[PDB]
Order: sequence, then C-alpha cells, then structure tokens
Amino acid sequence: HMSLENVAFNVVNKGHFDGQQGEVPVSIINNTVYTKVDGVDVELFENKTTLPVNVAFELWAKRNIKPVPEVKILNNLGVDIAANTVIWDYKRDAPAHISTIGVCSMTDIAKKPTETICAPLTVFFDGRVDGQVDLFRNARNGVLITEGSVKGLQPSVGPKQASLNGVTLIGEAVKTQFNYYKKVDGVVQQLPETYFTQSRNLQEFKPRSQMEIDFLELAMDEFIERYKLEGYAFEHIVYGDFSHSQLGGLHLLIGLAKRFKESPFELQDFIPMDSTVKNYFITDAQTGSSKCVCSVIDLLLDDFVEIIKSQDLSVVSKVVKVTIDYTEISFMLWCKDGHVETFYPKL
Amino acid sequence: HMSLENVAFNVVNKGHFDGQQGEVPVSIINNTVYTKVDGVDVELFENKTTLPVNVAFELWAKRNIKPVPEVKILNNLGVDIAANTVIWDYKRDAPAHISTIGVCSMTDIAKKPTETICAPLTVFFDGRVDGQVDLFRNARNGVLITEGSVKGLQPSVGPKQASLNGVTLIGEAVKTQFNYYKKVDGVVQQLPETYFTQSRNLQEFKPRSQMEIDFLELAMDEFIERYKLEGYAFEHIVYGDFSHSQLGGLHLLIGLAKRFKESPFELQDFIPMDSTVKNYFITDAQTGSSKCVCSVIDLLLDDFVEIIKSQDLSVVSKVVKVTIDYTEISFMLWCKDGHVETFYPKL
Amino acid sequence: HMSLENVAFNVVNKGHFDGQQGEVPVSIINNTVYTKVDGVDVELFENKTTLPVNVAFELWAKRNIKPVPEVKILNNLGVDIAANTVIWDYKRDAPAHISTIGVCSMTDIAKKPTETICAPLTVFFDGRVDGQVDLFRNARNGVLITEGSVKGLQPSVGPKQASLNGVTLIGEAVKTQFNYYKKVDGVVQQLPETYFTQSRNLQEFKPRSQMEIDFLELAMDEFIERYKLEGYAFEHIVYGDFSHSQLGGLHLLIGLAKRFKESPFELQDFIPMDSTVKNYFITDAQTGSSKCVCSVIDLLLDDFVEIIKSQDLSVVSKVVKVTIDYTEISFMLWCKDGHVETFYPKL
Amino acid sequence: HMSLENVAFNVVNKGHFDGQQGEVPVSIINNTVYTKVDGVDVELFENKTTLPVNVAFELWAKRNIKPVPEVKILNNLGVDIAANTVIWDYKRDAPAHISTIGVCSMTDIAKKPTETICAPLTVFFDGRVDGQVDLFRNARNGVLITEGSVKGLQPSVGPKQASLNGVTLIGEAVKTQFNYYKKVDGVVQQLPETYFTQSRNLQEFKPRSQMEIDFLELAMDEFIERYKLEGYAFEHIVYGDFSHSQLGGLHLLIGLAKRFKESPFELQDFIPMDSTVKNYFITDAQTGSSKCVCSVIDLLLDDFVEIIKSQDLSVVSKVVKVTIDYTEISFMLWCKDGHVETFYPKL
Amino acid sequence: HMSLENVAFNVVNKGHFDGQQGEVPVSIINNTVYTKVDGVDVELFENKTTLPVNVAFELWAKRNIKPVPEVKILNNLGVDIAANTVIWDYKRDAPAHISTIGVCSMTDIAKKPTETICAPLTVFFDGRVDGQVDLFRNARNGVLITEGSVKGLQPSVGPKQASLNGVTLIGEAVKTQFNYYKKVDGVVQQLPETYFTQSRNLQEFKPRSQMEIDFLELAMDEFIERYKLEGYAFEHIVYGDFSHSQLGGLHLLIGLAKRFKESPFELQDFIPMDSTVKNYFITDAQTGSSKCVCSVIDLLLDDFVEIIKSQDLSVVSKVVKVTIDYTEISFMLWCKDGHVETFYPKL
Repeated sequence: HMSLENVAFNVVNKGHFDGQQGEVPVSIINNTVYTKVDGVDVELFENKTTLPVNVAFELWAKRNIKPVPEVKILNNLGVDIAANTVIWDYKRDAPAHISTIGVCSMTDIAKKPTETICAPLTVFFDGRVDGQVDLFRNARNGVLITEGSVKGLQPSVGPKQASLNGVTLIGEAVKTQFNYYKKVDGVVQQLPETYFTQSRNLQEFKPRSQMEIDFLELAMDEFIERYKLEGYAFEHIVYGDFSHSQLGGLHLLIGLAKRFKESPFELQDFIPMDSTVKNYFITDAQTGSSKCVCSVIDLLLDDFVEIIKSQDLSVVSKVVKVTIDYTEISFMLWCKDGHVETFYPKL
Repeated sequence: HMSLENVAFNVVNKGHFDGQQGEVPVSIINNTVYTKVDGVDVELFENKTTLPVNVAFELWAKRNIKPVPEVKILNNLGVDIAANTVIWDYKRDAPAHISTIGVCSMTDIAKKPTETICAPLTVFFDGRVDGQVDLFRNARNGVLITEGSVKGLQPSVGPKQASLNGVTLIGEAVKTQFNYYKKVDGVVQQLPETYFTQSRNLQEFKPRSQMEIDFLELAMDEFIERYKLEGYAFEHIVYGDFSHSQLGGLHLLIGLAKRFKESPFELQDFIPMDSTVKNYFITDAQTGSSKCVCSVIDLLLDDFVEIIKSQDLSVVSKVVKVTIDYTEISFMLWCKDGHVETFYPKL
Repeated sequence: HMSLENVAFNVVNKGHFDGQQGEVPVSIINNTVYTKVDGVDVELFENKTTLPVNVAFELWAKRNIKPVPEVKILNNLGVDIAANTVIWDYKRDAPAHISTIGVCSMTDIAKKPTETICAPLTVFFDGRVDGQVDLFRNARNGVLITEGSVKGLQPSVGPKQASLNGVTLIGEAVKTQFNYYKKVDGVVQQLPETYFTQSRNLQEFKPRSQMEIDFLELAMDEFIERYKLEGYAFEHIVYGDFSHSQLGGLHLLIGLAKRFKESPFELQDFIPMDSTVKNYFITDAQTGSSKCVCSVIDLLLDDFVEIIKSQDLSVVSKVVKVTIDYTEISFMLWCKDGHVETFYPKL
Repeated sequence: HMSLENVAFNVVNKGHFDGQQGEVPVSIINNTVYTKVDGVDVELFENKTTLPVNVAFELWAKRNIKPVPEVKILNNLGVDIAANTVIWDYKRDAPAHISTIGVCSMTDIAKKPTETICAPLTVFFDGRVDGQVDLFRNARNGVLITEGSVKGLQPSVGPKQASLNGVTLIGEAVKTQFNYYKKVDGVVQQLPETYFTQSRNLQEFKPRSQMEIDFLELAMDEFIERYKLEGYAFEHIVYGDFSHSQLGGLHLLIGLAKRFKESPFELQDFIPMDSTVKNYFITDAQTGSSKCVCSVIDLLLDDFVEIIKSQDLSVVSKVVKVTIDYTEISFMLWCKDGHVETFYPKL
Repeated sequence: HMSLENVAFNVVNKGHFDGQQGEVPVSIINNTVYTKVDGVDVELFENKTTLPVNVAFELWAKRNIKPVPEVKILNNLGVDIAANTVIWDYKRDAPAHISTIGVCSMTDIAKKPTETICAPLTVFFDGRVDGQVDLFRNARNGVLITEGSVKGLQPSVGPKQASLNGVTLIGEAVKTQFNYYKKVDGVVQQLPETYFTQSRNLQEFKPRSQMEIDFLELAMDEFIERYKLEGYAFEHIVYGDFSHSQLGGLHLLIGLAKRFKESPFELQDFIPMDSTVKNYFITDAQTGSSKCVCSVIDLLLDDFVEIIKSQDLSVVSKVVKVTIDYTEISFMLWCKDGHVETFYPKL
C-alpha cells in the first residue's frame, strides 16, 4: 500500500511518514501539493528539487528524523548513496542523494544493499539500526557510524555536533557523537587525524573558548599583545582591511561576527551548498570596500593559532596542506623578512 | 482504496477504471501523467482541462464506456449534473459536467442524488442501471432515459444515433434509441414534437435518403427542376455563392460535402463545442470568397424541404421559430414578390 | 464594465478595487501579473491559490478592508459562503470561501442571497451594511453580526479582537466587538457559553492579566506556591520537560513564549491554516528534545486555571468536553491518587 | 567546446550535430528552444521527455542517423545502455536509454565502456564502428551487431527491417540485415530460433507473400476452402465477429487492414510504446461492437499458419509458448471436440 | 566565445562574468538554472524577470559591480539605455533597461553607441572608462557622469550616495559622488538646482543632522517649542493622528522611524519600484487607524523646514512645485487664517 493519498494522510496526522494506513484527497498543480481540509485547499509541500513533484514529496515525508551527520562530512567522505533511509539536505531543500535503496520505487535502484549493482558505490550504514553492522562487514565500499564500540575495528571519533531536523546542535538529551569507519574495495582504511569546523552562523554567534571570548570583547591591540600574536598578521587575516576599494583578508568566520555587530554588511552565497570552505561576495556597507571571492572558514580560534604556530617563516611562499573534516585543505603562505604577510585558503 | 497508483493500474491493464486492486508507479510533471514500464517512462494522460492533472486523470478513467446521448442533447434539456457516472466530452477533451455525485471525492458535492443539496439541480438518470427509475420518481428535477417502456409515463422517442467512446453511430449490435422523460419541481412535462440533427462529418459524409443521394450526384439545374424547388433559393442557401469577396449562403452542411470533394477549403471552429448550430470561419481557397461567421446546421434534406415548404411567402421579413433537438431555433426569412431570397439561422 | 485592465487600474491608484473607471496595460506570465510603469515591468500580484491567475487577482482586489471576524470563528460556525463580499484568508494566501454571491462572474453562483440555490448553504451577513438584517430574517440558514442590538433577537457577545487587513487587534479607533446570531433551517438557535482563544504570536508576545505577568517574570517554584497550583502538573503541561529526548507536554502558548528568551527552537507548521488548536513539529536546540505532533492552544492563563480547577480528580481518567470558540474541544485528563498527571487536548 | 549555442549552430546548418564549430543565439522558454534568424524567433525543439529542455535538445542532436535495430528488439535482449551513441525512440519522442557513455556530460556515467561501473550493465556495441568489436570481446555483458562475419563467434541472423530516422524499411541502398551476438557475465550465449514481427502500419499495409495477397483479395469462404483451414477458427481470430456488443477476435493486424479499407474504426493506443504485442481499445464504427483490451500481433500469415498447424487439438485448455523477437510469448488455446475455438496471446 | 556553459563557469569561479574561458554543465528547469557540483544539483539563478531564463542569467552575470547612480535618478532624467554595461535594478530583481549596446546578442540593438539607430535614445555614458567621454561629445542625446572636471563643460554636483551591489552608501573607500552632464538633440542643457532624497530604510534608520537627532529623542511639545515650529502643522504632517479610524497625515519617512520604534505596524508596497515618492498601504496596530494610499518622501528634516518656511500662508488653492532629484514634485498646501492645515505631495 504505497500511494500518494496514503503518504499525505501520514503528513496530515503524524507529521511524517509513519506507516499508518488511511487516505486523504490530494490536488497537484504547479510543483505544489494541496489537500482539502474542511472544504479549503491547504498547501503541504512546494517542490524546489530537480525531481517530479510527487517523487520529491514522498522522499521528503520519508526523511530521517534522527541526529545524522552533516552533508559536508558525507561529501568529504566518498559517500554516494544511503541504505534504507533518506538524508534530507535542508540547505538545498532537496535530498542529498538522488538514488535510494528500498525506499521509493521511482528512485530505488535495488531492494537491499547486498545486490550486485550496489558494489562499486559507497553505501552509508547507520549502526543504530539492527543488522546494519553485519552488512557493513559484508559490503565492498561503505561508511559506518556507531554510538559505541564495534569489536575488531579501530574507531575514529567524529564531530561533537550533528544535524537534527536541519538544526545543527551539540545534543545532551541525545548523543550526536559518532564513531566513523570506512571500507574501500573490501579493505578497511585508516582515517587520518583531522580538525573539525564548528559550523556556526553569523547571527546567533557564540564563542567556545576563553581565547574566543577575549577576542570578541577586547580591542585589536589588546588581544595581540596578550596572546603573543605579533608578526603573524592577524590584523589582515582575521580582522580584515577596509581602507581601500578591495577588502584585504578577512578569512575567519570569527572575523565576521565581530564586524557584524559594529557594522552590518551584505553577503552573497552564489554557491548555496554545505562545504568545508565557503566563498562569498562581500560588500562593506560602511566604507565601500568589496571583494568578489572571499574564501571563509569556521575554525576554532585556538586551532587556527595552533596551525599558524607550526610553520616555517623563511621561504617567500609555499603551499601548506592541512586535513580538516577528513579532507586536505590547501593554504597559500606569504612571508617577508621573518614575518608572514598573508595566509589564506587556496582557490 | 482510492489512490492515484491504483487508478493507473486499471488504465494499464483493463484500459479503464474497472475496480481492480493493484498499484503501479506514477510520475507527475507539467500536466502529464507518466508511468514506468520495465525501465522506461510512458505517457498516459495529457491534461487539457481546467482541473488539476490528478483530478482530471481520475475522471477520465471513470468515464462512461456505453452508448450515451450526445452533449448537445443534454445541454438543450438543461441537465446540470450526472448521477453516479461521468459523461466525457470528447470534443472538449474534458468532462461535460464539473461536479459529480458519488464518483470522485474531490468533485463529489453529494454521495446520493436524494440529498438536499441536489434538489434544485437537474440530475441525469440512466434507466439501464438498477434503481434509477425509483430515484427519478423521487427526484424534484431530473431527466430519464430507457430502452423500453416505463409504467405510468408517456415516453418521447429520442434520436437514432448516440456516442460510444466518442464515436457517433447508429448501432445494431447495441441499441442507441432512448425514451426520454423529464420532471421539473415535481411535475412531469410533455416533451414537444421536434426535429433531430444528423451529426455527420465533412470528410466522411454519407447520404441518408434518396433525395440526398440525388443531391450529390445530380447537377444544380436538374435537381431543382425535379422535386420542384424553384422560387425557394436553393442555389444560395444550400449550394452557396462564390462570385464575390463575401460568401453567400451555404448553411446546410450537405452543401459543404458536395463542394469539399470538388474543391477543398479552410474551416475554423474558434468555438470548439457541441452545439445544434455551429459557426465557422470559411475561406474558399479556389476563388477567394470568405465569410467571418457562417451558421451551419445538419438536417436531413427532406426535413429542411418540409420546413421551408410550410411558411408564408407574402411578408418581406419575419422571424421563424423551429423546434430542433428539443430547443427552439430562430430563423430569418426574407421574401420578395412571392419568392425567397435567403433563409438562415438567426445569430 | 468588469475587465482585467480596469481592476489593475484601481490597484495602481487606490490600492484596492474602488469602482473607479480607467484602464492600464497588463502582462500575464506564470501566475504573475505585470504592468508597465514608465516603460518598465512591475509585479502586482503572485497567484498562490488553486484558481486561475486572473480570477484570484480580481478576488484579492475586491477583498474586505474592514474589521471582520477571524476565519476560525467562521469555520467553527457552519458558515459556507459570504454575501456580497470577499473574506481574504491572509494565511494560505487565498480566499476563505471559493464561491461568491454577486462579486465575480467566474465565481458567482447567484446575484442575490435569497435565490433558490443559496437556501441550504449557511450565508454570512454583515449587519453594518444596509438591508442585511432583513435578508437574515428571510435567510433560513445564515449567520449575522452587528455592532449593536437587533430588536426581537437574543445576542451573543463575540470576542474582543478581529482581523483588519490581516492584522488581529483589539481596536479602539474602530469597534471589533460583534453580536452573533445564527439560524438553522428557519429556526433561530441559542449559542452556548464559550471561552475565546487570545490569538497571539510567539514573537511580540504580550500578557493580558496579572497572573500572566507573574508567569513570565517569576520562577517556576515561586509561581506554583503562589496562586496555589500544586498537584495540577503545571510543570509538565505548561513549562515542559526537555529531559528525555522526547518533549513532555508544553501545550500552552504561554509556555512557548517563556522558553523564548532562554533557548530558541524550531517550529514546523505542517498544516498552515487558522484553527483553534494547532499542531507543531517542535525540536528544541541546546538539548535536542523533540516531538512529532504537539497540540497547542492559546487560552488566557486565568481561564485555563478556571477550567482545571473544576474537575474530578478521583477517576483514573475520562474524556472532558469544553466549549471554546463556539465549538466543543475534547481534552484527555489523566489522574493518579490525589493528583493529575497530564491534561492535553485530544487528537 | 561543448555549449548550447554550438549545438544549435549545427542544428541550423548541418541539421544534426556534426561538430562544425560556431555559435548562434538561443532562447529557452517553457520546454521550447528558440533561435533568432534575421531578427525573428524560430522554434527548433519541443521537449516531450522527462529530462531538462537543454539536455534533451543535446541528446536529440547527437542521435544516430544510421540504420539501427528497433527498440523492441533491444528491449527483448535486455540492453541497458548504448556505447558512444544515442538511440532515439521516435514513438516516445524521447531517448531509448537515459544514461550515456561519453556523449553528454550531464548524462555520462563513464567516458569509456571498459570502466568498472559499466560492468553489470548490458552495453550495446555497433560493429560498423572501428574498435567496437574488440571492446565486445573484453566486455562482461554486451550485445554486438555487424554487417558481415566476425571470426570466433557463431552469428544469429536478425530481422530484414530496421529503423532509419524513425522510418522502418527494408533497405537496398543500405543494408539492414545484422548478425547478432550476446555475452552474459563473460560467456557467449547461443541465441535460439525465433520468429520476427513484420512491423507494418495500418493505413500503409503491404502484403509480403502470396498467401497474404490471396487473403486481401479473396472472400472469407473462398480463402478457407483453399489452403484448407476448416476447423482451426480462422473465420475469426483473423476476420473478427462484430455480431454482438463484445468483439470476437481480431489478433493478426492483417485482419485489421482488410476491415479498415472496407469500414473504418477507432483505435486507442494507451501505453504508447514499441512492444512485440500491442493492446488497443477498439470500437467498430459500423456495428457498435467494441473491446477494452485487444491483443494484436503482426506476424506473416504463413508463419501464423505454421504455428497453429503444430499443436495438439485433443486437450481443452493449454498454455502455449512461442519464441518471437528473441522472447517467449504465451498463448491461450481452447479446443472442443477436435477443433479450435479461440487462440489469442495471453494477457 | 559566447555560451551558457562559459557564463556559468565564471559565476562559479569569479562570482561574476570576468571573461574567463572554461565550461561547466548546466540544467534548465522552470525559470531556474542548475549546475552539477560533486554530483549534486545546485541552484545558481532564479528568473524573476519578463525575459527568458537564459537571457536574464547572462545579463545578471554581466551587471555593473562599481558604484553607479540609483534607478530613480536615471529615471528622473531621460535615460533610456546604457552603453556597454548593464545596470541591475535590485529592487525589481530585473535589469533597469531592457535593451543593450554590445553586451548580449539577444538584446543588442547595436554594437557601438554611434550607430544610426541609437541617435533618438538617451544613452548613459560612464566617464570613468577610457573613451566614453569623447563619445558623449559626439552623441546627440545622452547623460555623462565623472569623478573630476571635464574641460569646457559646466558640471552639476550629484548626490552624496550611490548603489554598490545593491547597497546604497556614502563611500569613503570609493568616491560615490559624481558630476552630471546632459545633452538634448546636440545642445548641452543646464540642470536646475535641486534637493536630494536621502534614500534610507525604516528598520535601520539613522539621523544625519542635529535637528534630526533631537527629533528622535525629544518629545512632541519639546521639539516644536524649540526650532520654532508653531502654526506649521508638524503634529499632523510628520507625527500623525491615529485617532479617527482613518489616519491623518504622516508623510515624512522620519515620522515612520519614530513610530516604528514605539509601536510596529504593517506596510504594503503594492508598487515595488524605485521612485522619489512612494505610496504605502498603512494599517496601524493597537489603534486600528489606516489609509489606503499614503504618499511618503525621505527628505532631510532641515530641508523640509527650509521648504515650508519659504511659502505664503495667506492663500489656499495654489499648488506648489519643488525640484527634487532633478524633477519637479507638486505639493498641495491648505491654509486657514494665519496657519497651514496640511501640506502633502500631490497625487
């Protein structure tokens, strides 16, 4: 009993697809799903995806309503498809993966992940569901997450935050902390040591360390002198330069939150997706300084201090590679006469 | 168990909605219903109505597949809604009635015709299905059709033709003649004597009397001397005039079939509906004569002769009323010095 | 003189349809109405309804611009259609009624309300317009509102608030208090005693009594000792749990406005319509507690105290029926020993 | 240099994509591709597929313009994808396969068929292109066609007809006979003996044997006594019944061509796809007989004689399986007292 | 090398069209441009204009990213078209001019502005670009801006603000101040002395003079006794009435900012375009007072004092004409005895 009228029945009552039988009338007109309640037409879902309106409406109702990792983590890892679930990308208002495994007949490429066609793809397994760990041991390419320890496998601790119904949080009523495992062509691989982005928003910005709390409250000269950050060009990289028509650096999200309270500005996210590094079109409303492409990243200020602390100051320029979110990020370093000029993520 | 996937299942197998259980996948995209046979998408229904695509697709599958009266007949009687069926207008690619009675929940204004809301509306009953003759006796306003006799009621013989799956024919494997009955505000009415339009096409024209067979084969002069049709202006009304820029006459359809096979021409309907009187935009192509609005009717040539040979030729102008297809049609008659100039349907 | 160019002329000049003669050019393209001002195209209306773009544009221009009752009041009463006006539901962005009476030819089912087809429907009359009271006395089925007294009829005091151009307010420059009358099948009926929802928003929440002002400011323990609310489970019903992954109660809007400046959260109004009881998908940040369906209501805290302090605490649990907004709402109490456990609106 | 303006340039000049380099302006508006020639807008492509309008326009321009096998042949063999070409389905106005191999970046799943992802899929290879035969030897699952002999493999002769630009013909300026080869999981298979459907239209029917020519010219009784078909029920199954409301047989298409020229009728082709067996909704316009689902097949009359003259007439009911177009078709046989009643394709 | 794939490549990399070679795949579906990044579809542009989706996407990518005058300034002047650039109207989400000169082949009416067809139109020239100035000396109708002095021409100082990427600002990193010139049929014309609209928003309002700062902070009686504003009706024109169901005056944007802080209200911009005078549908909360059309303007409070102080208060009915933003605005002044009643911009 998989029908459009039954899916809309679960949306009306339970809020999501709960497997409850029952039917309600439905009207389809221009990427919008309507229903009739007490004689009036009520909107239920507006298709913003590249799929038909009835297919996307069914995938949205069968979304995962539990804490799941963020899309950028699943994309930095070679994940291609999900197993017996739907991971909804709330930033794109669309699914994160276009094919399914035993969820929607229109998008199903297979009923079970062990089928022959699922071999070259990297399947995502959720250890919190029964029998998923056994299938991961029998899969060729895959990624597994668990809340605890799995016997015989070396775990890699994940980030402290996770997405719940589109809300990134560090849960205390739930876990949001996962152990990560990965197999490639049957061989379990060692995930390297890495940093993690904090995934914070400009508005409702909150510090997470004593060094951060000092950065928001203290002045520019006061913060540099106390934390011995001289000759490291924190004025240009973090604070940013608004003196000329072109904006200088300003490549830390912590540098945006401090400027936002004292002087608002305009951001253009011309590539609206979830990535470790983001590029924005910035135009300072107070001075007039601007820059077409501005690569910004959200690292903990302590971690950025630790990274810049361990680099050579002799060479004029050199490529620096740092593993963040299970992937290598390339930085460009400029040095002149014992001090660094700029240090930004490479384009 | 009403659902979109179940309706498409009956369309794939039985061709129409037969009440068989089973589901098949469906894709909705831009007023078009698709299904997945094997592994390819197949078109099934193209919405050309003013209704949502999923609603019109269900009404089309639940159409009546038995000989039913034509739309122009039901419109002339003032029928407002059908009872427990759907009469599909094949000329408009849309239903003939928008509201339903116990057919589709989205369009159902009632579940039984005896409910209070259906009192002022003219309900159409089909006596060929059980129990309809009792509801007609208990209905305030309704129309009844049968194949035989009904006790205690005076019948009125209908036309010899009917529409079966969009094809108008005079059936011999089935019966297409119906006895008509009508009630208004509780009172049974006496239906008057009337003429019937033959409802024939242009390219596939067929005569239905010896006078018609003689009209097609014989020339203009020899058909007027025989049958004695002088002074009634059959050269203008039926044959038509192509000498000047404006076309003259041509109002009997049988004059179109004769001219069509000897020299084609163009026709624009610009009002595509089923009416007793049709207006066309005609261009002669051969000579260049044309007319914006040309009122055309399809009567048996014997009946048109009987109508014209029953008027007073003394007056100069007079409005004439004729009952055709259970409705009064108005004609304009011009007479000069004891003979007729023109005699066309009023606009 | 009803036309599209004329209606757009009134929209450009007067703002709404004022009946002023004049025309302006119009361009229609994908549910959007454009006009040319100084040589550039300007958007005027975006069709969000299930109606054609030109029909919905005319109904929106002819909307009622005076204080009118809220849609939930008109729906709790058996109101079906409006008489010589258009009540615009500012939620859903669509009219509240789909048929009209002498307003728009496309939607008009009649010109005057006393026509035969309007008898079984419950018509809404506005006593502030001339002659409406007389029609209500001859309406058989209808609902009437007045600012003063009608001789020979027993009035029922309505709520203090009303909607003006979509804004719910308690007007002092105008009068938003109305006397309510209702007739069924010719018989005037007695409207029962009822409570009224306050119709407030989360943001810009404002108390309306001393007990409410004490709720926002005082702590949880101090507000229960005072006002004497022990054993009545205001901790679970109003305050909320937030401790065990699934949210406890939180069934009062006053309970959501306190959680505001303390811990923001997310709300999903998966059925966007105006109802006396609303169901939200809540997911609280910071902790991670959530719940699929949460029935919330916005009563005055004094009224909820008056309701809960008049029940029997002996039974294990029964069903309680209370009248709010001229309709009965079912509550699900729960008791154990000499105290109550939960008391929530029934699904 | 792949671009929309370059593709449209080849469509304007060469007719199809020839890779000639050059650009012309293009306009996209509602599933239609326009171009500007001398200042006026000209339509070039109307999207009727389930793909974006710009993607389908590129696949249509890169279609194969050489004699290729029909889609029903490729479907019966289970072909899943084509190699370095695009097979256009002219009946569906859409490609026969959705994914591509080194043709269009939006649809390309691989650059060469030898990649790992293409292993489980049945790839189609055209031996008329250079290095395609070598890839078929190294392919796990594939289908090979050629005009001559390949050494080391046993060939299977195909049908005499093929599709050229949507026209099915038996060419003499080109060769439409192909040798068929197939591999599954590495092992080459032996294709069984089979019959072939002639793929003929109704309005342009042409006989292909002396028995067919005698069938069209001679009468019913005269064609039965000669060739001797006394108790095999060719007086229906091929001719048809037409006596009652339900139609008898008509299952040979050649029986439709004989009836069509003597009396037209209506045919509804729901599920419009290219299949070995087609189901039509037929309504005889002369008598009124009809049938919802009528299974029709197009075999040479000699072949159908060879099949029916090779069964056991003793049993009452028996399921018969015949290999036609490289697939097994099921038939229902009814016999009574030494003769055959009906013999139709199983639904 | 003009192509859709190359334009999208510059948008992904540089943010705007920079003339960089390279292509990326693109999908078009329902007024939205998509691209494939790491295997997922990402939205890049949503067509809100009256142009095809592919043409508007190219015009938006080629917009001017430098400080340019506002739309109302160019519209108050006779500007019809721009030369070798695209001025994007951010309030309408559409270009300010619909034809181009050497920018987009679909919209190019000419390559260079000196062509014959560009003579009767008023072309916009940017003196900051090489050339341009010399073309203005050889143009028949045009408008020229510059940062410095042009020898032999009398300049006119423009406003102190301009738009940069849709942000109106008084730049100190950039100049944002321009000299204005204009020619009509070959004759240079003298621009009159004018006032300038401040172009400020409501929610983030900021004073710009000592008199304004005193207006926000001080009370109504305190601000009128000082600055001698008795008998000039500043209580009705600027402050507002809010007493009698219909709002009185309130025609200064400075009057809205004061009321918005102390009591929010609703505004309908039923004509969303950039004009010197705006008309809003205002409904004040808490009171219920409203007005269909309320003409508002944003002048410096010192300026409005300077205008009202230099008028004759003895007469009624006269019509006052003031030059603001290079165009004359008509005011209606009402007087009674030795004081003025109202003074608003005329409808």
